[PDB]
Amino acid sequence: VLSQIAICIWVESTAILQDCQRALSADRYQLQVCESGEMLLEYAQTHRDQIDCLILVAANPSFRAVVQQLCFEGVVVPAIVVGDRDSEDPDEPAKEQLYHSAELHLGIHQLEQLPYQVDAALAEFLRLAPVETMADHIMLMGANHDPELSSQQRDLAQRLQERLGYLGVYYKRDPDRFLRNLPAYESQKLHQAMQTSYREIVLSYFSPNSNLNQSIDNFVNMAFFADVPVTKVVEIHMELMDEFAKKLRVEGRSEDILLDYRLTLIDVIAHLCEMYRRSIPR
Amino acid sequence: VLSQIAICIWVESTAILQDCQRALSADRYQLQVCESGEMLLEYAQTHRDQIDCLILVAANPSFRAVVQQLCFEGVVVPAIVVGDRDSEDPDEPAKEQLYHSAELHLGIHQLEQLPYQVDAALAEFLRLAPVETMADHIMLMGANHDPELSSQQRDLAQRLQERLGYLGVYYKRDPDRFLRNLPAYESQKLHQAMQTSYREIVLSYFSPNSNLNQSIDNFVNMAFFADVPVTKVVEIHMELMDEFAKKLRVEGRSEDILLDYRLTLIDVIAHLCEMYRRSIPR
Ligand SMILES: CC1=C(Br)C(=O)C(C(C)C)=C(Br)C1=O
Ligand SMILES: CC1=C(Br)C(=O)C(C(C)C)=C(Br)C1=O
Ligand SMILES: CC1=C(Br)C(=O)C(C(C)C)=C(Br)C1=O
Ligand SMILES: CC1=C(Br)C(=O)C(C(C)C)=C(Br)C1=O
Repeated sequence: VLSQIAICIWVESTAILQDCQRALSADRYQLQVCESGEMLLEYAQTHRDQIDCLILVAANPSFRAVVQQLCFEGVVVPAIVVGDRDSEDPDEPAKEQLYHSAELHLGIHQLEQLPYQVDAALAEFLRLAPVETMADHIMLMGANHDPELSSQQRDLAQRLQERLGYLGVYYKRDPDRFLRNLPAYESQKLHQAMQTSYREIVLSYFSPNSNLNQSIDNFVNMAFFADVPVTKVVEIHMELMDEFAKKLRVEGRSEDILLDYRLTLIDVIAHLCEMYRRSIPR
Repeated sequence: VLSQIAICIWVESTAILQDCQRALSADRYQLQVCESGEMLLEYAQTHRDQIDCLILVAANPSFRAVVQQLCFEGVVVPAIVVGDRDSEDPDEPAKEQLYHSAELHLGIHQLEQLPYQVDAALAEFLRLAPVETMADHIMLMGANHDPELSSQQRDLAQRLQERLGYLGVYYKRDPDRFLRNLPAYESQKLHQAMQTSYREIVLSYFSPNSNLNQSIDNFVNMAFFADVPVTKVVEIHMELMDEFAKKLRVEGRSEDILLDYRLTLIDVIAHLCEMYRRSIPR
């Protein structure tokens, strides 16, 4: 029970084309090949509601022009941009947005597992819609995009979600206790608690018989239910490494040993990851 | 408008009770305090369907006897055990499970974390229900519908989810394209592609201006949508580390720089974590 995926691709290199055709050989994928920018435009504006994912070679003649016209006509669909333009090393993935904010970037040699990248493009578009097109704007603002009616993106997304989404049950984490929603006092409090917990983890990490799994669980629970960005976990790890580095300096010990706790970090993050992963329904 | 949570706390210490009341002071938490084993057993029996979470102080008189009686009378609810039995000899970290398989352990100095750990305890119960009673199994199967009448649990579960669970849309990844479900040939192809990707990540990690982000995102996309566990990513990392070690040797270079690649691992796992974190709806 998985929907067909309507893929349209603007490609003018035969090698790239065949790479795509091979990767997307599964019956699930329906491929439209466009061999020129004008032909791509002609297909898009006449098949506006029949394109699930665009695959666009960035080096193709009049790329920015074609993309800009696409954005102006309101053809903003999930997309994979292959390579870059002949000045910024064409074979390699681009370092900035060319079409829109949910686009994926692939080098010409990262195409063998295209099914998974198509999954990623679709999902990311579904997550970010309405998407900031880096070709419709443009220096104006606005509030700061629009036509307010050009949010047919929403509609597209909705359509897509009927075919590529599925409902499932999740635990109602209280958004008021999310880190990003905490007032200063609470924020500071959670910060200190998480520091204390992580310090327990570090102190007992290399000790035998210490119930490591329990301390780690204690930290990870707070990280998960307060919806803490992984970077903040990293941040805590380093604040602790600083505390210990000062303690070691003062006591005349080498701080090199701190490198070992990189293994702790991995561990913790691993756990956090698996908590999110195993929480995905079905 | 938050769902009310019924907490029953068996505590015979003013300090502990105070910490609990302070941490769970919010209006959604409805606290019932039991100040003896008798009171706990009777309340638990007459209110078996009005307890969402138990909090049990492990140091309490005749603690084991009470928990065993809790099991005998069919009371199996989400739980947090606080401190250790003190019998010999800490008041903090409990090493073994003594009520059931879904219970959480909190130190008596960690009670300020209660709202998050209560969420964790409820969720962990919902995840493992019907849970494994400690005081019932000594074999590799007590357990399942022995007794059948302990479908109470399932009912409890379904009753909790209506107040603590919600429905949301998830992108439907293809299970047949998960790493573990692929035929060994497609499995090999995918493994190889992920190894290649990761090698790019390693080679370009400490290099300036390299498109490390696209590389990492590429890899992570493959890992997420093929639903690989973190152990698999670690596996890949080590397969690449062998290779690089071999190189560093037949070049005279020092291999204490392989240490630095732990950073890489962390990075990658972090990203994967974020990708899972971003995926939770609402
Ligand atoms: C907008 C635009 C134009 Br006019 C163009 O001529 C090219 C060529 C370098 C293929 C590219 Br690459 C491009 O993006
Ligand atoms: C002690 C304490 C901690 Br530690 C804490 O993390 C919070 C909220 C940020 C959940 C609150 Br409020 C609080 O009172
Ligand atoms: C600390 C402690 C120990 Br030593 C013990 O053996 C028991 C049994 C009566 C179950 C319980 Br009751 C208890 O709480
Ligand atoms: C630790 C670990 C976890 Br957690 C896991 O979910 C799996 C497979 C089910 C993908 C595997 Br294999 C594995 O090793």
